[PDB]
Amino acid sequence: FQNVVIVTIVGWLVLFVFLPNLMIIGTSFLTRDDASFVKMVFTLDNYTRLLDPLYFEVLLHSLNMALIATLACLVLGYPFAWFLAKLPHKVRPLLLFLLIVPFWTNSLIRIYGLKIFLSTKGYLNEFLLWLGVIDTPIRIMFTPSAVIIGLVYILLPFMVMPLYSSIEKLDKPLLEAARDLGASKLQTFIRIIIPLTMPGIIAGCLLVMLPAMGLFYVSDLMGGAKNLLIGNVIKVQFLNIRDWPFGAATSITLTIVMGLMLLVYWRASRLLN
Amino acid sequence: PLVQLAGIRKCFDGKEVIPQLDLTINNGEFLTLLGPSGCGKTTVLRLIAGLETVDSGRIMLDNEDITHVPAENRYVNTVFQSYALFPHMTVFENVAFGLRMQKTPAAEITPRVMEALRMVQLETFAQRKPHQLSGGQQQRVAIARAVVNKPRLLLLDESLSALDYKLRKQMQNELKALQRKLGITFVFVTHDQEEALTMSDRIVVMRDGRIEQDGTPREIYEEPKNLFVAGFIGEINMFNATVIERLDEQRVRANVEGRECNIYVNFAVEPGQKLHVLLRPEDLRVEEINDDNHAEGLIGYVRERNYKGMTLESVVELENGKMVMVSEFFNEDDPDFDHSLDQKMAINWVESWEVVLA
Amino acid sequence: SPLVQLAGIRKCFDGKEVIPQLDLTINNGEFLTLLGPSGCGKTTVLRLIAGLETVDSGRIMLDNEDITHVPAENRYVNTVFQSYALFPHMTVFENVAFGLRMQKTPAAEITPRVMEALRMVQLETFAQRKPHQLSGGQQQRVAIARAVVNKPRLLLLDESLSALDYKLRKQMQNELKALQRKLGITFVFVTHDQEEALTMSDRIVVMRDGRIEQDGTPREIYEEPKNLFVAGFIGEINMFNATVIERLDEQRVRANVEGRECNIYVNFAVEPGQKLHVLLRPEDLRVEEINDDNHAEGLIGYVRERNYKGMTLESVVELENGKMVMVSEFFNEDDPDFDHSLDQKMAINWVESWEVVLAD
Amino acid sequence: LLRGGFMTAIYAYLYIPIIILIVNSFNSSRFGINWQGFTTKWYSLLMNNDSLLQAAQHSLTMAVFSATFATLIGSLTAVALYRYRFRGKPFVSGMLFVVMMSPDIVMAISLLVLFMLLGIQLGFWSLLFSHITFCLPFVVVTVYSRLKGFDVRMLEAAKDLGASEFTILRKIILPLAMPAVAAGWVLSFTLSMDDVVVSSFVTGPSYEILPLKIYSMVKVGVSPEVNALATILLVLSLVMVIASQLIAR
Repeated sequence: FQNVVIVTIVGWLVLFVFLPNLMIIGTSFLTRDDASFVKMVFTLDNYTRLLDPLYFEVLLHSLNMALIATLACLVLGYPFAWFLAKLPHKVRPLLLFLLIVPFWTNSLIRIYGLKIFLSTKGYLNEFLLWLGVIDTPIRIMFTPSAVIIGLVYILLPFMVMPLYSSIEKLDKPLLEAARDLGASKLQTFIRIIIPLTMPGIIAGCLLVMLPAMGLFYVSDLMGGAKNLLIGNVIKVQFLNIRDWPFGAATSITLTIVMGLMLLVYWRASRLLN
Repeated sequence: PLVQLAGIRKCFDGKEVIPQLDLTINNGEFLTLLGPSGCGKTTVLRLIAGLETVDSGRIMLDNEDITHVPAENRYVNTVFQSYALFPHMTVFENVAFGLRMQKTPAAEITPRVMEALRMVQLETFAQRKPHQLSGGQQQRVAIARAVVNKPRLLLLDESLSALDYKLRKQMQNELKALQRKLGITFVFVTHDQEEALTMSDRIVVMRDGRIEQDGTPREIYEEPKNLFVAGFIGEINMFNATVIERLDEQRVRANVEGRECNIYVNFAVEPGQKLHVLLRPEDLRVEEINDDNHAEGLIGYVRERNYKGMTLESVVELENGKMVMVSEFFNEDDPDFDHSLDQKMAINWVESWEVVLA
Repeated sequence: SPLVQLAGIRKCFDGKEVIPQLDLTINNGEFLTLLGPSGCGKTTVLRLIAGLETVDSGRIMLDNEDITHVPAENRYVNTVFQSYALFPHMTVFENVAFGLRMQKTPAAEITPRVMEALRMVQLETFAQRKPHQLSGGQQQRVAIARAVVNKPRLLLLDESLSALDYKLRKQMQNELKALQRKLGITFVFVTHDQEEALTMSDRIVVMRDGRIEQDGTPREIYEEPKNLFVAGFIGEINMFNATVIERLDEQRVRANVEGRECNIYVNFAVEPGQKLHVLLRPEDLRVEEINDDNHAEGLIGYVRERNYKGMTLESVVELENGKMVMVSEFFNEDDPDFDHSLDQKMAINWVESWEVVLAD
Repeated sequence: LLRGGFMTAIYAYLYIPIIILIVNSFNSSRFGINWQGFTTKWYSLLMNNDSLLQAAQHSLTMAVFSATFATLIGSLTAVALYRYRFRGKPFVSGMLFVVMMSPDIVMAISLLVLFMLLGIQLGFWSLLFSHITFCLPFVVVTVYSRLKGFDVRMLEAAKDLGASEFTILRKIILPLAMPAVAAGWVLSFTLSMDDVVVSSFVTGPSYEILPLKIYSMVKVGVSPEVNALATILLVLSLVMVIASQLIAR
């Protein structure tokens, strides 16, 4: 009873999470095979192909579209949590559950529905023209702008939940002390609230940025061929090209970003606690 | 005349907490507000500090109206019961926060902060986060943060509740000396009779947002105004007396707790009036009655002796069924008053050492 | 008759020996209190006695039965926690009856026992009321009632009345004393308060760093300490320095106490030039007022503080040397009111044979 | 007055795609761009469709099974962490926290290569393990956060009162954790039904699921039965969540 759960929970994570990742990291050392797809031959030919401008402009182009989505979520998410903590306690649980209910529909079906709504001849173009605000339909499809709209739409609920927990756990007399000492609201925001809730911001940025760099059906449906994400490239190299070692090399460029972000969470948390 | 509060009204969630309050605070004194838990003392403190606005009335500070002046422009600092201490700043920066926020030239900031820390004996802890200190050090840091801005009046909100019984006794004297050396008004809020009684020059007793009595500790302890105050502070004894007739301008004869003694009354009385006699436990004389001669005082009994070291207080249960709870001292003539259990006694007081109300 | 005998008990925790060695015996039918500073290891002893922890060595016997390795499910020992450790989803009735139901008590007897136990603590009305609707005093009453039902040989209290306010705590102190007299079993109490331990206990054991420092009656502890830690820990003391000149008689020794000569009472042998410790309590000092060269016998000092407590007046006198002496005076004698200034020069004496002289 | 406007705008942003699919379900136009009357032909076409119904059944079955197993394992792990004290608890907390903060494509590929190396056919079992594995951390966090709000010495007090380790679990710990387990069950159920990348990677052709069929059928053209299918699952999901709420209380 006492020891069974500890071994079992440790045995489950190791067998299913940590051990497969080390092979992925060690899968970029072998060569390419047309049979078992690998061969014991230490090589570094995979990496120099990353620096190719063809394969290097795509990586840079994906990061730009992922950062703007995270910032748009952060501009739209921190204020959203602030108004929720200033509401009666009897309505807070209901409103949180009303943010997860769109999830009862599959993610791939929600994007297709968004495509018809924003189409050129669809709504928001007939209605926006019918009540004169514009003179010609606004075309956003198959543009980098269209991709940003999709990333925000899917991943917005993943940022509100971490911020609400951090905001709700603040000490009310702590914020009140600055007002007495002589700090205004603007001054109170920059020098007290933000440093205290930094671990919440960092955690929320991790749950919206990294998943946004692997969603390939958003680019397939709304981006076109020129606007591709790392998720589209890796899927092709594994299921169609069947070049596993190169796909593993592309994935580490995404894991490296994880390591940089984790250090900031620990040092921001250690400085506060 | 420092702070004048005129006709202040306050409503909270539709419930009135401050019906109508008129209070004047002089300059350069230590004032303590006393009352039971949750009686609007915190509301009054927050109103003076500026975190809330009145629903009616006027507030005057130094003959300048500050009724609607925001919390940013007042020269009053407060030390909180939560010991607000920003956790991501060192002690130096914690003290210097107020100076930096007021746009002070940087050549004077360091000396002022360092002198303020030296005032409260915190020289060594210049750079230590507010999680490496003890409770007393936190108290000192909060006081130094409040008083570094040179305020015109310092507000304390239940300051030393969470510490032990010895550091508490040290810092009571430390605060009284800091107040005397600085020379500014101190306003203190506590639920303890000992601190308010032993630390103040004037005490205001509050109850449901109304002032019961305001005066020096001697007056409040010796000359209460009603039965609530006489019993809220210290320990009191309630004797029911019925006046029979008047002997002279000061003495009257009555039936107190089934017996007939002469009590001192300095106001007009008429026969048949029901009276109240109040007595402190130390204001009571007791003698054993081992022999059959039981007389000279209320009879009572002994139900429980709780000795305390320097003194010994014993509770006497009369024939009617009321506890009396006497207290005695250890003198040269009385080295030890060792009483047995269920032993008959005799109850007496000291002439003219009593207070009678109506 | 001894009831519990702790023989050669040793305890180690995380490589730090919290309890080096403890030998102790508890008699049957008394109120015992363990006193010491916060963090000395009283709670560890309490848990060890209850059975929630094991010793690295030694033996514990209860009524001539070794219960050192008997699990904490058959011992007749119950403990009351400070936060009341009450189950919130059950009722008061079920809270009380939990122990009975788990011991397979027949159903026809459970209800009367529960009802009488609640009546013994005056909680008749609140049988079917959930927790979180009860005040702190009610929660202590519920915890005591729950512990008492199983008829234990040892009821263990763990800082029971720390969270309550003043008047309710003072009332419940007498209530617990009366309840202990009514039941007839040994009560063991752990506390940090001085007057709280002094008020109720018929026997006090003071522990420091795992060792027992003193053990005896409250009078025996307040008046004859064996060393400075116990004397200063309980009550208030005035530490005085003295140098022995010569011995006068069988109970008087010439001495130089705090800068002047004085005759003190010493029973044990002493040699000239020796250093002794003179311990006095604030109420033991006799102090007059030197206004204009009047009653100038004794030490000379100045008043730096004065405290009015309503029933007595406490005074902090500063000697010429620089030592702070605490003096307490009472109004009960025939001086109704009096009050001192903040720079008066004052004289200090004391009544003979009321000293406590400590060597070394 | 301006506070409610911001709150409504975000909700309108998150619900308009949903509103479009229900109305387009009752539309008569095949493309669905405009409104050309009311009809119910799409419902009838969906009821006679077999592959779509099989895919929906498979998705629902996977969601139910994965939610039950994830809830059970996570609740047990959280109780173990709460009840016991040891040196490695922060370490275990870090493993769960890190595995939650993980990209989906990397997890998908790791399980893909793991299943390919061992030699296990891709299908029911592999998908089940993947969904439980990425559903565990949320359940653990929810139940542990609920449990940490109660005193832990309560268990020892019950122990002094005469309770075995097995009896404390059923009589005490469980009734205080039932709303968290049920809440962790609904949360696990929702995640296992909106995940696309792992399912699209770690599956085969023996077990066909709903995302893959719709993804294959989108390129040629999506008939409104999918619009009809989306609204059927929503009503069926609105009654499963309310059943969980009723049972726990």
